[PDB]
Amino acid sequence: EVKNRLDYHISVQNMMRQKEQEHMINWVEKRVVQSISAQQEKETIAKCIADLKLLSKK
Amino acid sequence: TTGRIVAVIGAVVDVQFDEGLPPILNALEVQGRETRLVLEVAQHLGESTVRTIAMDGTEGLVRGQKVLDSGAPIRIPVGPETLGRIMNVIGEPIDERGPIKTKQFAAIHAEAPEFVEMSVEQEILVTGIKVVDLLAPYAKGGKIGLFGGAGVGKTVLIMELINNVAKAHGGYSVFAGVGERTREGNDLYHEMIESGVINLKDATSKVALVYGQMNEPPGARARVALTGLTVAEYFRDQEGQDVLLFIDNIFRFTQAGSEVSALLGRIPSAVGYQPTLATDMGTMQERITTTKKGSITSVQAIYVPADDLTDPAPATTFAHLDATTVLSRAIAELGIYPAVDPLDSTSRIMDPNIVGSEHYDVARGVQKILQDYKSLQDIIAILGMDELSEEDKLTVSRARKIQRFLSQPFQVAEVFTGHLGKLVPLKETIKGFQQILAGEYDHLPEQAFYMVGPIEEAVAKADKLA
Amino acid sequence: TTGRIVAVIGAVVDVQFDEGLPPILNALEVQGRETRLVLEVAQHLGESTVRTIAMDGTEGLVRGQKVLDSGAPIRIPVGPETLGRIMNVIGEPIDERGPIKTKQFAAIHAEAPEFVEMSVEQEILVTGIKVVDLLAPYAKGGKIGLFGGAGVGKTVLIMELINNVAKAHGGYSVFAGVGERTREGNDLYHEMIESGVINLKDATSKVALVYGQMNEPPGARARVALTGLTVAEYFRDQEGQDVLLFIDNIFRFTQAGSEVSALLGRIPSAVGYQPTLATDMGTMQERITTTKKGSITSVQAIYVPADDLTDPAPATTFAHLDATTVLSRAIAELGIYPAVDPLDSTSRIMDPNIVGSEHYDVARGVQKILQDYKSLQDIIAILGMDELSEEDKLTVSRARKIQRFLSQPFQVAEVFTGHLGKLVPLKETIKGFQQILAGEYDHLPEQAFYMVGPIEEAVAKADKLAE
Amino acid sequence: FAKLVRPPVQIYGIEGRYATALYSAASKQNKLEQVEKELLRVGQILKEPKMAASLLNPYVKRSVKVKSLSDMTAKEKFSPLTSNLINLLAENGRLTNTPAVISAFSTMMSVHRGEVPCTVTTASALDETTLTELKTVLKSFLSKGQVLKLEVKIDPSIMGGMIVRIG
Amino acid sequence: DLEETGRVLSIGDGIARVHGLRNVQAEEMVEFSSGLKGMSLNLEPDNVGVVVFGNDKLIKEGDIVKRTGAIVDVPVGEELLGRVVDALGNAIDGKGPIGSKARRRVGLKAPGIIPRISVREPMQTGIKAVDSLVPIGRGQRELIIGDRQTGKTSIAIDTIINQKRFNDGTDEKKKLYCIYVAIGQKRSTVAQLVKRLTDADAMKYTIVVSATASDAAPLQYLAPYSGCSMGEYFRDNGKHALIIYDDLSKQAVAYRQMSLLLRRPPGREAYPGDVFYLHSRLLERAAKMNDAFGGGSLTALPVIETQAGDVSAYIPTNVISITDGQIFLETELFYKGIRPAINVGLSVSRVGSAAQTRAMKQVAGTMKLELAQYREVAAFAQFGSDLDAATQQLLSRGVRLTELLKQGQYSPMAIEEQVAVIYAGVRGYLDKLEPSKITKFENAFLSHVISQHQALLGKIRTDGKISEESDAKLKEIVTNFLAGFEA
Amino acid sequence: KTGTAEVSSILEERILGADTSVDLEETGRVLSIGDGIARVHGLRNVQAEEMVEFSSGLKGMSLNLEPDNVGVVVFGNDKLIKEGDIVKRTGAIVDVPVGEELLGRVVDALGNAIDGKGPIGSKARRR
Amino acid sequence: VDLEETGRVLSIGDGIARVHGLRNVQAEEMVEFSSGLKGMSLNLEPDNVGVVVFGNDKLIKEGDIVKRTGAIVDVPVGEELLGRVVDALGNAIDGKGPIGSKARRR
Repeated sequence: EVKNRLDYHISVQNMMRQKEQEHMINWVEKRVVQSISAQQEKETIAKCIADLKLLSKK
Repeated sequence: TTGRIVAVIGAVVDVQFDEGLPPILNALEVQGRETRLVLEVAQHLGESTVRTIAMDGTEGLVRGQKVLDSGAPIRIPVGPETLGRIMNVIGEPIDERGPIKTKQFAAIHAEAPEFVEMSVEQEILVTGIKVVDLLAPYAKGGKIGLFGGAGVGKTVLIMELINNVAKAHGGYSVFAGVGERTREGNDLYHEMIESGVINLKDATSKVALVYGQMNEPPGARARVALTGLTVAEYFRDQEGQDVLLFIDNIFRFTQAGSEVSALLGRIPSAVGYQPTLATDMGTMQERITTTKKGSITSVQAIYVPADDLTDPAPATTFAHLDATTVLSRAIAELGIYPAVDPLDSTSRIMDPNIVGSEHYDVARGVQKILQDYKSLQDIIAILGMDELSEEDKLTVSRARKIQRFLSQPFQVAEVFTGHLGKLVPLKETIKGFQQILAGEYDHLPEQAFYMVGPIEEAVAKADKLA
Repeated sequence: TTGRIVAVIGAVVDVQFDEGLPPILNALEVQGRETRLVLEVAQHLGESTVRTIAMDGTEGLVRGQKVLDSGAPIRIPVGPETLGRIMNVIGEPIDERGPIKTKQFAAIHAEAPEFVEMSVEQEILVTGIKVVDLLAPYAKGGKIGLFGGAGVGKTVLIMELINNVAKAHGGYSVFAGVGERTREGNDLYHEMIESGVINLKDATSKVALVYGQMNEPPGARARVALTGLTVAEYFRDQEGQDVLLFIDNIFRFTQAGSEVSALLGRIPSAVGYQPTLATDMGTMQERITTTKKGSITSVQAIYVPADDLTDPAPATTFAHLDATTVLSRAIAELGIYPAVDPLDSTSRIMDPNIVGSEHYDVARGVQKILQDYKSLQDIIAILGMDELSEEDKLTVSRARKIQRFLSQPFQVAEVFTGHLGKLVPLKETIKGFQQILAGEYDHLPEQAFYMVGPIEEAVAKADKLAE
Repeated sequence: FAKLVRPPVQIYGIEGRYATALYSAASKQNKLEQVEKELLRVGQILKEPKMAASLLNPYVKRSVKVKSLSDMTAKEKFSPLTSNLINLLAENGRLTNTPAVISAFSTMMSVHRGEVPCTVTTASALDETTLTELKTVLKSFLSKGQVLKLEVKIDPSIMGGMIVRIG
Repeated sequence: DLEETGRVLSIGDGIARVHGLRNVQAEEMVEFSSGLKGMSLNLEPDNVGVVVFGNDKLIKEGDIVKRTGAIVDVPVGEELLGRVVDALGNAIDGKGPIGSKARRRVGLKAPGIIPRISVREPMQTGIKAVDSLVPIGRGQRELIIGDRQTGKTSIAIDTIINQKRFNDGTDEKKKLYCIYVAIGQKRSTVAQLVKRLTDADAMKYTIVVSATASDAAPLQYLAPYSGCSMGEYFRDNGKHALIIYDDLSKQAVAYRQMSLLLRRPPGREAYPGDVFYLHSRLLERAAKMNDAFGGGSLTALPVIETQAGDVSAYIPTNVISITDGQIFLETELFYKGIRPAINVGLSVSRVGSAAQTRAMKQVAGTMKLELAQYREVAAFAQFGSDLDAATQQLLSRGVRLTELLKQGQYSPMAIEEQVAVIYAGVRGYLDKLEPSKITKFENAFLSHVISQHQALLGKIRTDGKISEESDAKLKEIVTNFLAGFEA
Repeated sequence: KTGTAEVSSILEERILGADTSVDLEETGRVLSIGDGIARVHGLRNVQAEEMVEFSSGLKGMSLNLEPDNVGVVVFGNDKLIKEGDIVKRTGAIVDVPVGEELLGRVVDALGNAIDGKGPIGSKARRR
Repeated sequence: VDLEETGRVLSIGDGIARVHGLRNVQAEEMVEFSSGLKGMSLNLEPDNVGVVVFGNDKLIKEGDIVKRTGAIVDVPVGEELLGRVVDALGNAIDGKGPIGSKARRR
């Protein structure tokens, strides 16, 4: 009977945190996914590391 | 995007979408198809051409006739306002009170609940009907399969069930008229209207009727299964529900699967059967369940195909059956409405270790008694009663009381019964049988057990007499 | 030559050799293959492509991969050093004693002996098992088929022949476990060590073991037969030898064939059975013989899936057969071990001459009565019994005694039986039936005849039961 | 028969049924390019509806599939044995597909070799070239050169969604 | 970085003709775009016939199929003993992630004779009937053939449960890692099952590979091979693995369907036959290994669920011909309430003995036999027949024995109890008693002896072999107990 | 539709001017071979039901006159063949050695005394 | 040319005219043949039209022009067919000349 009280609160906080985590995540990511043309250089670093692939694969 | 009729051969329309590659099951609406000619993408053939299956008939099909991809499966209204609405498969009314007026829509495939979603060990749904509860105690979420007397008020019984439960526990209903005759859907229609379990002025229209009848192209009927599911899931999760899902007769759905199989160029299999028969089913069934969301409890009219079962499908179905209903003429013949046979009103989960012997043995005693009595019934059939041991005589009478005690009036068929119906609370029912079993009332009018609700009311009914 | 894997669609490895297209039956060695991956050329598909069969797994293959045609079939050591060695299909050890070193090498095909090359007439061999001899009076060097379902004591039975008989014949044997259920092949093996029928001290280990199991691709399974044949042919022709050729089970060969046919782009004809069912089999069976240089006495397990014989395959089989051992599920189920359908289990060489008339007649009388009885089963089945000619009643029982007498406990499978099994010198057998026929026993309980050896003893057994 | 060839590309059957003839034939005597170009011409010798009235209507008999010629080789200037591929398309009526055969063909020159390796973005940057994690990389700076980032990019995608996908 | 990719040449039917990547390895597991896997079975020149593990509603045409460049492996490791995974070896348990970060080729051959060894191992199930009457060791292929929760499934469960003691024991040399490859059993079905296992927490020594009813067929197909690989590991880590293949029948469907979808035709029973090869090869990997493999075993209890008892069916015939015996279960008995519902006339372990103790032999020899005869006189004698005393006895006794092997669902046991109670019956300690009360007797008896004569039991376990003294002690214990049972 | 002969070995020379079909009219070369099914290219004028003779020395019979090739039933095996053997017509449909010096013989199907006496006359030959 | 509304019989020898052209043709459309035969363009293939021939041929030969009627099949309706034997066109075979049913209905 002692356990029954406790684990409910834990479980609710756990599921609640995941339903925050997902909800914040999609909302943040769905808001801020814009600056790729503002900073091109995420594809310049693609071409940088990609040149260190195109050279450094073999 | 637009597509073109590139090929029409009957309701298999290969549409070349001339610029689209929407995944399979993406719903297409044909342009210039006033009537919603849904094509369901079936195969990506290559060439930006898909094999689609027209789910509406074919006519006037301009070569290259224009199709606009709806890009996802059919999204359909999902929302409580459907209870009281007969839609075709496509979710268009066919109750024709303009459209149906949800906003919450769903693409018509829904997916299985998964392990993590489960509610691991199932639960009996109880109706309060003696026969049900006792003999094939239903499981919430369970798929129960109705072999059963035709036009006997099968449906009525079902209405009564809806009444008993869906009222009782706040379950709702979805009816998927699979392979239904317009006539039969009509029959139901009024039956529901009449019954007022569809109420076209009240939300005591507790049933959304979704129809996927013969007269449709296969695809529609085939898909009406997914659709019906999709609604109930809406109610289930959203409306928290324990849904009663009537899919009646799923068999014809199955047929449709096979029908197309061929005409999907696919080999179906031996006995005609799509070889995927099981997966189709599996995937379907697995959507139907019990979870942490409620239950979608499935009351499935199930035809004994070709009165055979060898034919794989039902064989599979057995897995998909969990509590089994054969509604029975004999019982009916005995004038007993309930007309169910107990030895068929069983559950694969009806096992003692696996549910319980309170049912199983009290029943075994009962089933014993009746059958044993049947064993005597042949004996008696020759000999009369006289010869027997008195204990047998008693047991016969008891068996018979019990039997009679199963006769249960109908609320939904005062027209048939001239009675209100009844319900029986399970403990009380059982207790009842303990009494009869205990022989306690076997000095009472046996026919007072006839058509009553509580076993008390059978007792009561005895008394006024003697 | 080199070929490139152009398509591997399953173990049909479609190879294009650009470096000509040398004949069919060319073994190709796939280069870059961890397993030396033999492909047997099957078709020159046309245009520098052949369709070949992988018999081995198809691993790692990059479509293009070089195959260097070994240009001829699998060559394998053949000759005596294989005796006591456990070989794989690719005529390579699995004895796990390393190479075999008998330097006649062979392509696993060999072709049927000419008309002249046949030993023209074969003469009864025997085994001493009543039931066996009786119904199939063994032929020296014949191909004996065991129609038979699912190793139920089938396998035990075949063994039993091996035990009593394969032992009894001293000379070399070949055992081909085709599709063999490796576990039992282990057992058998271990037994041969145990028995000293295999000895890792001599190749006078009277059996060379060839196994071409069911964890193998069809290509292997199909071909191991040819292999086994090639070898026994070595012993026959070269070494004289009544090679006893155990095939368990030809069906898996066949099976292997049928399965591929589809894939062979062919029709996998009736029952799925390949069109060519006859020719492959036929030609193969025709390779088996008792030539004028000896015998390949072949006891050929025939799984008959669901035991249907009407089934083309068995239907064919019959053509090649010499003695048919038909196992009867119907019989078997009565717990009977022996399992045989007696009046199907036959040997063509039923003769008042060869089997002498004594056997022959006795047998014919027997055959008859059993056949008659058989008629009665049907009758009693439906008519209960009880109002029949009482002679029939007698026979019915007798038949059961006879039956029972035909039943023998197992001599190796005390593990199965809890008895030892026996052998019945043929005359005691002929006599045996003559005796039962004589009614000598037939005023007795029926019980004792069950699981017996010599008929006298059945009487003995009667006595103990007459209590 | 033959002792055929298929120089870089190789297009299997797939009308390469044909191709492979010329993949040794053009190839041999090394009229690859010569013929490649024969084909280029042909292309537009195609492009009118009229050349290939059998193409328009096969309902013209093989008269017209021998007057094909005079839609093509009778009609032709250049025709060494690019007339012969006619004679195949003719019986073997496949004229409407022929572009794809031509397409296939071109492989000659270095373009008889090539390929755009791509992870993301514009990567429609073609290659004809024959040595890689070499030329590629060099090219990868020609391409880095200027600017270059289109199609619709790394942003959604690998790179962008991917983290989402871990979720 | 088209230099690890190709475009879906055509897709329909979850049948991916895959364009490009001709670099492909035979048997390569590839990965499609969607996180969905496929396997490049068929190397056609211009495509790769790639079986889709999963679905193509989740795909569209031209989709990039990227090499995984990997031949099928499964994650392998022992933490899965304590996990339910999908076929890919991913926690459908969802507990956490697999501890298994070893991988192992799923396509590993069934080793040779010499790489194997016969059985002498015994294995227990706690099911009296089983361990006795089809006494099974380890390696052994034994077909469980049986119907709609006849406990059909149950049977495996109690067995697993039984191993708990062993997994609680030290029989490491016998430590049976159980793999229940669940084919076709819906999520719910599984849910119940798994749950039960959880409760029993046998799961600690258990993989449950679950390809439910729903599944993409290739998954279902694959799953056993997978399970198999995982178990081969254990076997090969000396251990004794028990794989319950549950059920290949369904697998067969899935495959067939797959074949047919591959347009590949079939044979007999419409069934393409290399499902035999499939399974045969699968099941060949069920074996009892030599010492090199740490003496390993993978005991296979395949399940094929009868329907119609048409063993006649090709697939059963097949399986029989593969197996080292079958436990045929009879439903009628089930309706009769009889679990185990067996017909052991139709159940055999042609092995048997590698798994046996004299304790057991000592009661069982007689019993098996007695039951045979008993059955025989069940079968011919009295039911509306004769009344010869002998046979009537055999029946009474027999009838008794019948109950005595009749075992509740959820009732695995210790062997010694079993030999004990069985012994009791064998030695006719209950003809003088009516059948129902045997059951009562047994429970009571059992708890009694457990209590006091745990000594004796202990010993009986210890020597593994009942002894004359013990017999007397036992006898006494029983007789008296019995005496108590009445009075 | 496809045509077997779109084997650009065939095509590949017909281009370059080929002649006498590409395998002859009265001879053919085995286009693909397997399984005693010689699809044989060429053989343009060739009787229906013609017995042909292979350059594997085998005989065959031109059962199938396909417009392109001849499905030739092989009176022998194809490990004994390699694709492109010249199959020369016999000009003739099968007749069989026939006679009455067969009386006392075991002959094979092709009427060759397999008895082991070996061949004999063939007074008749016969369709 | 008219493909849209006409075709040349691509192949015939079956009463199914695979029709070259026929490229706008509707589903279910009644067409009319160069044979005086009717057919209905059932199978709309991307390339040609399998036209079920509503009668029997040889009356056709290849390349025959099949012209759209551009109409889905109708039959007369009314009830003056009462007292009439008709063919399936809903048109006489009674050989009493024509019925009085001058409504038509698809």
